[PDB]
Amino acid sequence: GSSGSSGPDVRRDKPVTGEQIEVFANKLGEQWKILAPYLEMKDSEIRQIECDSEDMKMRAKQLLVAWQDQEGVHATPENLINALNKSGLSDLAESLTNDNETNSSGPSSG
Repeated sequence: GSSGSSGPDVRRDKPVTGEQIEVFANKLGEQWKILAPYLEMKDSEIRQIECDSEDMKMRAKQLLVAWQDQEGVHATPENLINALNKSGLSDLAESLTNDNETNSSGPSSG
């Protein structure tokens, strides 16, 4: 194939969108219940989402959505990541943030 991957270089600048949400959800998984108490949601909601959808992915999405429709344009990934951290979801944070594994570029040192 090939390794190109087009697109601009922007991060933690705009509020997550359906494009990211869906993605996030998958990442979230069952952690939607760990980010719920960290997203400043309502207990009822948690109980709702759970009912709304049985699957985890869905439940996660539903949350992200509500969390997205909650904060509004303030629904950024960096803000979510921050929570993930304290939420002890370093995985997600690291995932979203996605800095690198071993080598990325490192433009000289100094």
